[PDB]
Amino acid sequence: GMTLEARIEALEKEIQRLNDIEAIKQLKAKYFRCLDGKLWDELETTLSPNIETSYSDGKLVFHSPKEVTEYLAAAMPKEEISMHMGHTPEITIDSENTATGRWYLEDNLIFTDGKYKNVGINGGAFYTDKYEKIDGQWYIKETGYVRIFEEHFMRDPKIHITSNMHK
Amino acid sequence: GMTLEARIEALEKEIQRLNDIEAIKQLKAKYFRCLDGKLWDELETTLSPNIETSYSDGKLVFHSPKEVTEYLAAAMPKEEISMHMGHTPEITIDSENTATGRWYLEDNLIFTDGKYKNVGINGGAFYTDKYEKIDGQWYIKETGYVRIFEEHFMRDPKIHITSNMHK
Amino acid sequence: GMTLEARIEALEKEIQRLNDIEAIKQLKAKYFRCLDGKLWDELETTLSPNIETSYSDGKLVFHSPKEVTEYLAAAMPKEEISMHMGHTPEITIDSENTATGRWYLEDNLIFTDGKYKNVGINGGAFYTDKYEKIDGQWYIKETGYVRIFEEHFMRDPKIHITSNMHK
Ligand code: NA
Ligand SMILES: [Zn+2]
Repeated sequence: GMTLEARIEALEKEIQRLNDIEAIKQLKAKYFRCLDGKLWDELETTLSPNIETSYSDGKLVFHSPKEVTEYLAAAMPKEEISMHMGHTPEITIDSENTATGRWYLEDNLIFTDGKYKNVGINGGAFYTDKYEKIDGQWYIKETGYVRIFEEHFMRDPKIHITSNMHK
Repeated sequence: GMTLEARIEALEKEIQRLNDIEAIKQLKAKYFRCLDGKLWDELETTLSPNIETSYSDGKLVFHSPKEVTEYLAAAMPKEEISMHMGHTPEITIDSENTATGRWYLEDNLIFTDGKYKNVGINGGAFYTDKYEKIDGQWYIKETGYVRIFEEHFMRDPKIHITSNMHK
Repeated sequence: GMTLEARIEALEKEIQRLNDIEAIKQLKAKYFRCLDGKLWDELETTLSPNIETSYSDGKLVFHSPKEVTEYLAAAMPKEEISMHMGHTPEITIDSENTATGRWYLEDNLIFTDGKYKNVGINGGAFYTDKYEKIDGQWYIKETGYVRIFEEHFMRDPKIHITSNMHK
């Protein structure tokens, strides 16, 4: 049936897809690691320079990955321990340089100091991301979510936090 | 040594395996997303028409994916927030159209209304699934588990749930 | 441009990388499953015979996978329910037989009996592992971490544990 050339072409396309899926999984992994490590300069490298600006009365218009990370740093201050835990991705490669990804998030936040001292926040969400490939590298272009649930409460003050990377 | 044809054949087999593993990971991802989103019609599409009926005095015999989802809907009512979080899969492709998968589950359930209002249930489990491929698509054929642990308790009624997709 | 031989060689290298990444993901999955199942003999099979001995005044020098599992068994006794939950791996294949992996850990520990009866411990950590390939199989060579946070507390004694695989 098919020539060797045709069989090779098909393999090259299939492998490129698998390589792209794996790169996008590591991209999102790096995003969560840097977000929760508060490694803002490194986090910035996961964001597309063309990161999508979702339009709405009262929301911010971001002009750059740097502005996005300035917002995240303000939203995730030193006093806030965060864990953003990604599960069970569904990655679809839409074209040579675009992709979509679903991620199942669990998040746990603990405020250790300041106005929200001893507040805990837990929740879950289904994210839907868009990614884009620029010069052989994948970036996050747009990231949105539907909350499963979210809750807040006061932690028992007797809970002993014995390690905190942000201290 | 090997002819180009032989090297290509080997690549085609290896790539088919990786494609099948990735499809099975996205299959199980879709299962959890739809289960926790209570998207029962969509959940049904993840189940094999030949879904295995585990025989035991007092258990139900399912005749179709639809009957399985009717049971799940009764087991996971609107008043129950659920998170079924899959980790660290071990997927083995057993033949061209069959596979086995191990998944590490964490689950968190919260009842918001009705008889179990303010009950929380947490646990963990090791699942072992069987999958089957029909017309180029993977389906869940059988799904079983060993519980690591399970616990229940009354939640502090002062916990503020601020978002709930089921409301 | 490239000969068919060159295109095949490239595919073989790319596929070997993807196969190695998937094998390393299943390796770490098996590690967590056996650690939390307290399946010490099986856990041992995930560890390199050349498992790295991190040098420090007061620490143990391990001579074998078996000694490592003896330590883990002492550190994770029957009375301790553990869940070590791996997320969002970043696996890099460094050479034909070496690799590095980042994993995002959440851990939850519950003591059911003995000196720490009713103690809970929760936390998170970023692991950085080294792996090595011996006779076609990947093994864990070195495993280290930075804690995000760790906390301990007394559980409400009214929490009903209804299943425990270690009982
Ligand atoms: Na959790
Ligand atoms: Zn998790």
